[PDB]
Amino acid sequence: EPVMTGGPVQGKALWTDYSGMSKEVQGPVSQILFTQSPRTAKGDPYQNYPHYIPEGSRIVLFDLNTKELKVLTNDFATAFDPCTYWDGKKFAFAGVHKKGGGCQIWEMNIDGSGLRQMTDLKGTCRSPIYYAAGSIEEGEGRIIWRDREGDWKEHGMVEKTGMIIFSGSPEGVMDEFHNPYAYNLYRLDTQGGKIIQRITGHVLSGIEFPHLNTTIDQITYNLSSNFDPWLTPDGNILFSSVQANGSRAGGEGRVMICVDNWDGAYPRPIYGNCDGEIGGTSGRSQAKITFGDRKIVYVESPYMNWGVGQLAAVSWDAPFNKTYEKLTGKDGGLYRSPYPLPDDRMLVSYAERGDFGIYWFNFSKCAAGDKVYDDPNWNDHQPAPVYVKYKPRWINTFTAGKNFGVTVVTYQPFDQVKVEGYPHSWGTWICFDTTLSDQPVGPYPHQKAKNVSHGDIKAVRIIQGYQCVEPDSTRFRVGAGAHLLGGERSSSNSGTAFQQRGIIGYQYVESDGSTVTSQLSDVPYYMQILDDKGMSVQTALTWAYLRPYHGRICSGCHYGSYRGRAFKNIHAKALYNWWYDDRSHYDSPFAFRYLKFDNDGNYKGVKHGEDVVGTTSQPVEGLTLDKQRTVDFRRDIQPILDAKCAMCHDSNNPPNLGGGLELVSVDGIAAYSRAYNSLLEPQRGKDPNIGGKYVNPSAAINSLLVWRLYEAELSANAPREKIFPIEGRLLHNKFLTQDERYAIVEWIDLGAQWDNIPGPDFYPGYLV
Amino acid sequence: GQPRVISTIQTGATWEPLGREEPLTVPEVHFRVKHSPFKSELVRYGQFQFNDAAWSLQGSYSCASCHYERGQTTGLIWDLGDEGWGSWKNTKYIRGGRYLPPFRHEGFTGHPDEIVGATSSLDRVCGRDPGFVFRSENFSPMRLEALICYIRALEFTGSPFRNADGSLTEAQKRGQKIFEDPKVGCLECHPGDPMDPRALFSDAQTHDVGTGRVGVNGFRSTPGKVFNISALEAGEDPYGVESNTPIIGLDLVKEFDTPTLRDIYASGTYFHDGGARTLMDTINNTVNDKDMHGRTSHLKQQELQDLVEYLKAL
Amino acid sequence: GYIQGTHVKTDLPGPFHITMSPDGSTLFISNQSGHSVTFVDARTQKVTGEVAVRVQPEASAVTPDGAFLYVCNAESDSVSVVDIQRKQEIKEIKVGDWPSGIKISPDGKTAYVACSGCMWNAIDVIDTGRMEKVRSIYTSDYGPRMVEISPDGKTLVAILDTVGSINRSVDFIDIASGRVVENRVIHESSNLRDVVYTPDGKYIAVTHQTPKNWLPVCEAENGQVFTNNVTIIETKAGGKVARLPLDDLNNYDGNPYGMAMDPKGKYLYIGVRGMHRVTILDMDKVLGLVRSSTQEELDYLRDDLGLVRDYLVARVPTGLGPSSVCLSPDGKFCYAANYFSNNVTVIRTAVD
Ligand code: HEC
Ligand code: HEC
Ligand code: HEC
Ligand code: HEC
Ligand SMILES: [Ca+2]
Ligand SMILES: [Ca+2]
Ligand SMILES: [Ca+2]
Ligand SMILES: [Ca+2]
Ligand SMILES: [Ca+2]
Ligand SMILES: [Ca+2]
Ligand SMILES: [Cl-]
Ligand SMILES: [Mg+2]
Ligand SMILES: [Xe]
Ligand SMILES: [Xe]
Ligand SMILES: [Zn+2]
Repeated sequence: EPVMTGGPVQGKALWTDYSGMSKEVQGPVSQILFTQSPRTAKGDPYQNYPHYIPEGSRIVLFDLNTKELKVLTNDFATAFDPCTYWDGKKFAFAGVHKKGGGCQIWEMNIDGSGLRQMTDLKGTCRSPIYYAAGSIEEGEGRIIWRDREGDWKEHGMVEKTGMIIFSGSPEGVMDEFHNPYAYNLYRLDTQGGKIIQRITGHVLSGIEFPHLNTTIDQITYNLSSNFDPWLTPDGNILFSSVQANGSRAGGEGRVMICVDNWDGAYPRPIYGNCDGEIGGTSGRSQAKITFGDRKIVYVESPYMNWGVGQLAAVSWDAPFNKTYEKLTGKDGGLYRSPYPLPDDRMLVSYAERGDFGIYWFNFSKCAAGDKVYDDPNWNDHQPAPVYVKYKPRWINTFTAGKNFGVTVVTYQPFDQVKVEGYPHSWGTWICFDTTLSDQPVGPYPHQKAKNVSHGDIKAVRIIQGYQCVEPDSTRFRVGAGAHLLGGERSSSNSGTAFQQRGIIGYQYVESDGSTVTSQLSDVPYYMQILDDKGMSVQTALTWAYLRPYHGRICSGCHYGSYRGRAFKNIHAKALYNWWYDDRSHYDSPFAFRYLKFDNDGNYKGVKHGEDVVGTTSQPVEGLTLDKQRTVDFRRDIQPILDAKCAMCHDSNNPPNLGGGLELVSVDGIAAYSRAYNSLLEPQRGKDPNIGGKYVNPSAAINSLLVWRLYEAELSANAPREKIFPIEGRLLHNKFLTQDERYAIVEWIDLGAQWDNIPGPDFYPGYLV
Repeated sequence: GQPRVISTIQTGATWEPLGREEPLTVPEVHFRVKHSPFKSELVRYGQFQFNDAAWSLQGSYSCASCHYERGQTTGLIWDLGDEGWGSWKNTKYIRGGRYLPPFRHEGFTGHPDEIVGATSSLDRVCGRDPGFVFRSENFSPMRLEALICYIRALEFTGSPFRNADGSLTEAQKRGQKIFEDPKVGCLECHPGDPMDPRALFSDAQTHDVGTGRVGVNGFRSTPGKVFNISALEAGEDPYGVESNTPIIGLDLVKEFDTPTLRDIYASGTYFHDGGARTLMDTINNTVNDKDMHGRTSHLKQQELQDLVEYLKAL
Repeated sequence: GYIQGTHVKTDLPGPFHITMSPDGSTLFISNQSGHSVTFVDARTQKVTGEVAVRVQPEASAVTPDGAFLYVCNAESDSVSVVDIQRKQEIKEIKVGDWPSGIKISPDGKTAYVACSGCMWNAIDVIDTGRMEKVRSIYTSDYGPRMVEISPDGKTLVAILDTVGSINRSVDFIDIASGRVVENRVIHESSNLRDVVYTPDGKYIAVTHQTPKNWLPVCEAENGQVFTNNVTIIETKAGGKVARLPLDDLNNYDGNPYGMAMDPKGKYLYIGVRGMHRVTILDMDKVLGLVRSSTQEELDYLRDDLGLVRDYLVARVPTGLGPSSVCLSPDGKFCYAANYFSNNVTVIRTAVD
């Protein structure tokens, strides 16, 4: 049936219509695959979602007709997350074998034979899906490339099985909630790199598993967990992303439904991450799309880390509040793992009181319909019906994976590091208007501290996030800053919700507000627009990432160009600063290490660093990871405070900056010094997420301290009711040089941390 | 009630387009250097693939959004990513495309690839568009071949501006020998005769006419300089968003493949980047270097207008 | 017959256009590749004949009495006068380059023909009694695609689709005077395929596309390259020009072409050629949005990709390439002409 578009005949659909062809190619459903889990906190750890390893679980095949069940996973200690292939005669899943090896990705024929291990990794693997790239039709494709100034010729052939997109986490890492997992999406070559070689002309770059004849590449660099990938009608990857960055979303963070390319080239929000939207802090997981009415249907859990909850829906074509629905939808129980069929039916895992089972869903009664199968001794979830899946269109990839780009001219793969000689993978990005935003003027860091027009934004600060890794358990403590702004998300490293970060670098902005820059690739980052004093007016709280050689465009600053609105037509100066040279990949300037000012401390220009090292016409700077600069309170700030501040600031004259780097015990926890505890102290009647008395994390321009150091009204947001005292006033603007003052500014804009050097170091800190 | 389809009236014979089959890889697209033997049975399928927006990602647009459905052009000027950013390209007039290879605009100079510039086949033009323009799934061999068949089957419309008698006018003939004047020298790069049906009015070569857009510091510099003199003293905003045509640009090459003068009346916004807004601007030495395109400097307004009228007759 | 712009032969009619008699008993289909016009009885829905005209007709118009059919032959650079009862072409009048459309005056005394040639700006007037071209009305710019006559009959609009232009306008003509009173520019527009009037004559609708030309070509998302739009212009002096989106975020209507206005002006029908479907909109919600919004707010709302769902009635599956649509006088049925499928889709509307 025609869905998105009309077909060749009345009542039939064009091959370009994914939903319609899915309707026509489905066929009758007889057998279904689903996961049976032991009923225990350890047997069904849905409270630890996205990190889910239902130890003792099995995957089973059930016949809707003969009603006889068979366990295919008996050789596995744990198995879950089944996903069927296109033909439906084989399926991929996640689990750990009895022989060991950890939780990995496997695939097996649905008759129970032909088992294969797709992943050997240090970490945990989850929720594999098949993405067919270069494979629409069953058979062998040919591999062709250019001869290194020769012609294009054929070398060999490859069986086309397509690729596998899955979500996985490394070993011994912490997310922004200090949970011991960080999940991200990976693409997997089933043929051992030669599928990518068929598409690109070079094998997949990434981690190779030669024993399994597979190769993996990380397509999503978010510091928090990205989980539960699925397929969009237009051939992209639909999944759930955790945006925890800093103090955003009331210091909580949100789980958003979003899409990205299978190489991770173009991540964009679908629903749930933006203010004014529905669901608040509710967890959003296991999202899938209906074929008939085209509606994204997801599990909305009352708790962010929960995998069970209600069922809600939003239109795929128009993901906005107007199309939001709560599917179930009242009494009395819990729902999980919905699976919309092309015939418009749906399979849900429902628990009336306490125990889940497979049930047909009833859209008229807005609840679970007739029962399929329930064992009382098992929790029955993740229904995966057996039918024919229509392959969504595969999008061209300009990256061969790690360090590897593919030129837009000759379309040949190249290694930016091993060959071209660059210290690290480097992409570019461009914003046509940095002053253009949908956000109002407000105290919160993601909003504007003041009104800014073209010319008011001089430059931009680019910040790289650092993963939280603490091998030594004695030198790290979570909740050390509980009395400070950070609250529960604080730690030994920071008294705020902001984890460890560093400065990628500064880039100038054109008079029309446009800016373009070259920077590191395959690393989490975000940016801040700066005024003529070099302070952040507005902060982008999220983790951006660039694949090698990839550019990324945006119309404005959270303008809606990547969310709810069409690109604004803009003729920008930065466009001509991007690539003008025949001999270059990108002619755009790399991020500068410093900023230089005038006498009074106003913005003068950008200043090169010592990190400067023929495929680009500009000096290559900031690609060396070891040389990346950050601002550490102990190494940088505290000495300045000791020299020029702690003199006349003592217990009698608040804030108390004295005591040096000596730790102070608060609630039985020794983490920071006196000055840090004093400056990070909260204020009555002020949202800690906005800031404290003297410090607003990720806003220097809103901070009382900076207000006093410049002795002026910096923003439209007053830190308190009485700022400058009437009598006994002393001007602080002459106490520091521009370097020290702007060092404090940088420290605050970075999130005002304590330990910015990842892992245990020689500098003072928590010890037990 | 709710709108629905009750019935379909079939006036003519039933026709269905080509299937999806197996999409080509980009190397497979580059693997086709030269045209396949022409097939006139595939032309309609190619027309469909040309006008279809459903094959694209979300259905935003089709080939017909640029090259029209007449198989001519919309005159829209775009910035493509393979030739560099800030380098603008006037949308190509696709009538009578097969008669003058190589394709696109940029010629052999600076293009050893023969893909972006000096394109060897029409296959390398349209075949790449799914991944380099539409950002959608690549074409199958059959659909691509059919598309190219449709493109090659496009013929010139002919100029409306000549007498119903078939002859030329006195103004057009007045301009004809200004055109063919050995010192003006249009015939050099544009050889042809008005009433000769097979005249392509192009040498199919790569020349420097001084239309190369450079930076303020010269070639391979940034930012661009205004190449439009009349617009420059007019006080037009270089980065202005309301202009039909860019008055600035940065080109990766100084030389270009010469287009046909046939149906030049129907190309809006001439040259490569769309620098020339009218035919007159391809002459008066405004948007190009002095006497680098023909020698027109000695000519005065009446002769120039006659020359324009003769151009309209092609 | 020949495929347009080619010397290659085809046996398929390839309908480019459709219209209906004022009594609603007959459908007249212009066959581009068939070089003829198909007659269809609306009641029995089957073909009652095929009338040979000059080569590649792209358009047709029926006299108020319905005794004649004026067909636009594009490549012949002419207009064929056909007897409807006799099923025979009784004359050929010749006009400026590429007529893409023709419309008969309310009194039926005059026919206006839009000459769409790229370098050609003309509207040729034709007396029905003389059955011949009288004079030519020169527009403000090149390539008028289509015209439309007011219910008043005293005003004539022409959509100017101008190659190599980002700003494309609409000309207002005073029929009694016979020249341009005003020219209203649609900004950032291209490919205007149609113009229609509201029954009260207070508004006009124009289907087109909004390119972003000044931006890099990078992705297909959020209409970075092309968005598809319908524009409502208030015929009032100094009236608003409202550019409205036809698109969802992930769903776009490729190349909107034909338009049919509900007799009471309740609904708007838009042929979508690229996506092969008929988009039906609620005109009271659209005009309601126009009246209650300022120019600034509308200009901002043009890029709203969730806005359509407010005024969007339906999107109906059609054959391939529905380049034109028309309505029955009762407005209860909408016919869509499909070029590639060589057929006509019949739609039951919301009107009951
Ligand atoms: C080193 C550069 C510093 C920093 C970072 C601060 N001080 Fe001072 N301070 C002094 C006096 C007499 C006052 C009260 C009178 C007045 O505020 O004008 C202050 C006040 C402050 C504040 C404001 C605290 C509040 O309003 O709650 C802050 C944030 C602050 N200081 C920080 C005196 C001196 C002084 C000479 C005795 C020196 C040297 C410094 N201060 C240095 C610093
Ligand atoms: C060789 C040096 C040439 C001479 C002598 C003439 N022309 Fe030309 N023509 C030439 C080139 C290399 C180009 C394209 C340049 C670019 O930047 O794209 C052209 C183009 C034209 C055009 C426009 C064609 C189009 O836009 O598709 C016209 C109308 C034209 N030329 C006419 C013309 C006249 C009138 C000449 C005598 C004064 C003449 N040409 C000479 C190459 C050369
Ligand atoms: C001004 C600072 C900018 C600029 C120049 C860009 N972005 Fe966007 N960004 C910005 C804000 C205020 C937010 C929301 C912060 C919050 O706490 O809610 C974001 C967020 C994103 C996201 C997450 C999804 C969403 O919120 O819509 C993505 C994805 C994203 N930003 C991408 C992005 C791109 C591609 C840009 C072009 C260079 C870009 N940002 C620029 C503020 C700003
Ligand atoms: C098939 C198909 C074609 N088009 Fe394309 N087109 C566009 C531009 C800006 C240019 C010029 C680029 C340059 O000069 O570097 C072209 C060029 C062509 C040509 C060459 C004709 C010739 O005589 O050399 C052909 C045959 C062609 N194109 C075919 C602009 C666009 C578009 C706007 C973004 C789009 C949508 C488009 N072209 C689409 C297509 C085709 C559909 C796959
Ligand atoms: Ca159960
Ligand atoms: Ca540390
Ligand atoms: Ca370009
Ligand atoms: Ca050529
Ligand atoms: Ca042109
Ligand atoms: Ca003509
Ligand atoms: Cl934006
Ligand atoms: Mg993309
Ligand atoms: Xe960002
Ligand atoms: Xe549809
Ligand atoms: Zn947002």
